[PDB]
Amino acid sequence: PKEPEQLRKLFIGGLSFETTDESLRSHFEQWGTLTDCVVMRDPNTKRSRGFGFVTYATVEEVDAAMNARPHKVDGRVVEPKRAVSGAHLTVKKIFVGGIKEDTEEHHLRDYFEQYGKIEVIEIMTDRGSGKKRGFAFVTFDDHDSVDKIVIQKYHTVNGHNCEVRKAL
Ligand SMILES: CC(C)N1CCN(C(=O)c2cccs2)CC1
Ligand SMILES: CC(C)N1CCN(C(=O)c2cccs2)CC1
Repeated sequence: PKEPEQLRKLFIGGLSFETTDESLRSHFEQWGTLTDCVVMRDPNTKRSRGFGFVTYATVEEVDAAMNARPHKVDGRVVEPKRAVSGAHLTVKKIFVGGIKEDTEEHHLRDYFEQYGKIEVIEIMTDRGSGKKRGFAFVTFDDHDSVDKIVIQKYHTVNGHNCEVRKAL
């Protein structure tokens, strides 16, 4: 059973205009089997549009590629991002709801630290009473953590089924 193709794709921005399907593939095949690899080009001039995409055989291979950033492809540092879940909302912060009053910082840290490096955990409290409001924000050092988090169907933290969204 293969993972949905959308979850196996990486949009690669910032390409050198000299990058080709072949050189993009030769680069990204270091981290997994590529089922597709395309440089976007103008339909008339064939000049590169400066971005492209690669599709790996598995999600674990996407993770491997993202963990190997920064990627310097044909002399230029590129910007890989997972496919949208059609514009990417590139953020480093999530809202975590449904955590009730008994969820503490270590619950959120022990879970979310496996998605990425955490910089801030903010457990929301009531401005008047100080009581926990049942939601939190987690800020990571990089957007890929958030991208991995929000495409999961479920998040279980401190026994609670949590609702997690990108936060601006
Ligand atoms: C066959 C399947 C159950 N394998 C279990 C391990 N595995 C992962 O842990 C993944 C990590 C990131 C996304 S997939 C997918 C491969
Ligand atoms: C066709 C082209 C102009 N689109 C603009 C760039 N784009 C994104 O913002 C991304 C999607 C997923 C990760 S990046 C999608 C492609």
